[PDB]
Amino acid sequence: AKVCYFTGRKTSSGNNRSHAMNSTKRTVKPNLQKVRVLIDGKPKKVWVSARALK
Amino acid sequence: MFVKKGDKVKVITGKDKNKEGVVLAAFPKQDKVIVEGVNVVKKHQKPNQAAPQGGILEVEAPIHVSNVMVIDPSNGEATKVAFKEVDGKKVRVSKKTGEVL
Amino acid sequence: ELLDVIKRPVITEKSMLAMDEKKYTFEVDTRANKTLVKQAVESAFDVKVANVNILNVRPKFKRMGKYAGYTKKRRKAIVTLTEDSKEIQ
Amino acid sequence: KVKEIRELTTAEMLDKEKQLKEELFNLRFQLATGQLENTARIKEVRQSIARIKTVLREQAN
RNA sequence: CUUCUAGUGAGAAAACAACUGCCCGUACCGUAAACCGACACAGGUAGUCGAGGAGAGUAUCCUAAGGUGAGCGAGCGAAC
RNA sequence: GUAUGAGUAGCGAAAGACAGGUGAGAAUCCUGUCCACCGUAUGACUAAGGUUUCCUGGGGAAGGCUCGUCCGCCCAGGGUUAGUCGGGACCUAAGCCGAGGCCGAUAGGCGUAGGCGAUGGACAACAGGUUGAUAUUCCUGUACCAGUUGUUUUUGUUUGA
RNA sequence: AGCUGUAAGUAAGCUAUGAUCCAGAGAUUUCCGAAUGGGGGAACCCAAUAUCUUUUAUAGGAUAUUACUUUUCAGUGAAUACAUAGCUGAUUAGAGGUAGACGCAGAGAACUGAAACAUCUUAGUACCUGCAGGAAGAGAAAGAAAAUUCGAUUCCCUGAGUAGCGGCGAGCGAAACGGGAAGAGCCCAAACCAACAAGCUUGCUUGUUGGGGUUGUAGGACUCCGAUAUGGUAGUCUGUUAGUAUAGUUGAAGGAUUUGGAAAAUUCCGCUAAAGAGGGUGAAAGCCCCGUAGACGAAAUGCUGACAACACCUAGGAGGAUCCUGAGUACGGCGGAACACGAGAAAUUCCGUCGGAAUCCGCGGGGACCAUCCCGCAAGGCUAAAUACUCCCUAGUGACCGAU
Repeated sequence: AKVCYFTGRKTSSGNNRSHAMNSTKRTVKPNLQKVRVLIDGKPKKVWVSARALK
Repeated sequence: MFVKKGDKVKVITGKDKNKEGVVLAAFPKQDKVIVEGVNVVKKHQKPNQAAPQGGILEVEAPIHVSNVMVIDPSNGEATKVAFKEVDGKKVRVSKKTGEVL
Repeated sequence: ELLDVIKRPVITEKSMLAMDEKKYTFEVDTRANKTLVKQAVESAFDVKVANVNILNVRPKFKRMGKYAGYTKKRRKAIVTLTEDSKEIQ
Repeated sequence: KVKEIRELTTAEMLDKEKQLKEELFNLRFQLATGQLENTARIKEVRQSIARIKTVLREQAN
């Protein structure tokens, strides 16, 4: 998904070397989860990372 | 400009030295002014409404202000006109012994 | 502005004919419905009904000095009367 | 000129407005049928209507 | 468009008479010298009508209504 | 910019002749006569497409594969009329745009409701005359569609109006 | 004192009652275009509702309002009671352009060199996209150092083609010290103290206001005394003044002779200069014309100063019993990027995933790691100047071009 509603994790990109550093491109998406949570008392549905779930 | 429409004038240069006259028309915006009997030119007029015939006419042609003095009339000579603060206008004031035009 | 609809009258060999059946020709400024011209004439000349007609025109060219330019648009107005005349031209 | 306009009330203003309108219509027609020795009045009328209108503007706010 | 109900919700039908009806397109060429091909080009262009004699027929030969005589010629009458 | 090739190749299918005009000038323009060519088309009407080439009066510098008094060329003036015909103030097909919305590093992608979209549906005028050019538009005669006013004929908005 | 553009011409006029013209303030500004009532092939078509108009009325005409989203507020509301979607109305702000320049990021190539080519380089460049400002970015030490210390940041000279990195190949390439330009430092969270509200546990917990407090020589709270001053500004669109930018005014001195069509040329004899820079006039002018050196000048509008007034901010000394000093943060493993540093013995800085600290007897750093020593206090914000650029205006200059 796009972002986290609470913090600002977002997708990005970096290379990927393999045993002879042939450089290509990759994607690093942040772990994300859809959960129903309270906002103003109105339960929403939104993306929250699995690192702000403690 | 220092030259108006009706203002007698001496001519300094150009085949009409010392000959005077009366300014007829004033063309600023190109600095040309025409006088009487100084710049006669012959025009091969074609048969027209005016002058049904086609005579060779004789009119005057413009001269550049650098060929024109001004006149004293109080005295009768040429003055490198200067300007004075006479009462609340700027009436031209002659040089060469203080005249007032 | 209900006086600057009509601009001026057309005077042509054709128009002069229609003067012999109470039919007149003016240049009407663009963007004007029929009914507007009805009102304008009735209110400017003490005349009446017999529905108007109307037209449109294209422009043209001209060549002076390597200068190619169009001309204005038009809108004729051919008006018909019932009972009165226009001794105005 | 300009000053005589300032003397009259709004009624006379609109009056003279309509009068100049009619005069302009007549000048227009008499143009197309070979007349009007003095065509330099077609300026004067439009400019006078302009003056009347602006002077009206400044009074009404 | 025709019906039926729910339905806001004076008294509308039809006499006849007399009036009102907005903007945009309308010239011209259009199996062509005016379109598509650089051209006043032996090419291409969808639809309707498309006559007479014989004749199965819009085939073929000559013709009606109708249109055209084509944008370099005058001579001679060899090779090719 | 100018030579050589060189006054060479070419002048882009199809039948013309004479008389008289016109004019500085004529095979090439106008008029007349005979001839000849196409005729399910080289004839009549329309949709595109072109954009004033249409008509009237002048001109001959350039274009016209030659000539040219002539022209689709140059100059000047002037022509295109609608309740009924084709389209808009009606309906929708393929397709497209798509409030919210569902996805996506940004850009954005896709789609509901609603719309836009003739090649289709549905709908009130016919004949003749008139000009140098327009004609179901102008004119004559006979009609049709939907409304508005004026004297001209049935009352509980319940609804037997 | 002439005037109605380029541009001849004719007709019509205007102007000493001060035109035309110049400069500063205003007024009007059709239609498309983010386009915004709806629709669209841009410069077109068709609407709704209220007000007012024309005709007896129907049609016809003009005026004003009516998009989307969010930020605040009411009302209405309901699968489901209470209220939450939703709807309606009002209210706040956005939405496009570019100066083909300069800045900060997200994303990110190939030819080319290595005389081939895979790690490397060309290069974080070209191009795309987002976000701005007249500048941006950085900025008040968990720093630099290593005796003897210095105390925000940026930019320039030198360090230096050095120490380093690198199929140790082609190549990449610093930083501190030193010399200079400009200078500048502030505000919070928390612990505590009060008022209001809620659970009134009526324990005192929650919250909101307002007060108090901002640090390494550890500071603050907290207790106890003094004072209630003394110094400041990076605020106003508030006045008062001075200057300046946008129209201007004034401004010195020559005649004759020979050649010419024409003199500024030539030959005589004069004059002026705080003015001998330049341009023009029938050929080449200190003294003909426009000017230059000087001297003066603003009803209106704008900027920059200054000092007024208002706003805001800031106090000592002594004590150390208890309290506060930024949490899924620092940091570890794993996989990638950033630092001259290509994992290398790899400190320092980020990103994704998992694991997960202490609380002043405490914590971070000094290029793996440990010990002694030394220097600092992260996980909250703001901050002028010295620097880069020029679509545009004003005035200038050039051993720069002179119609291929």
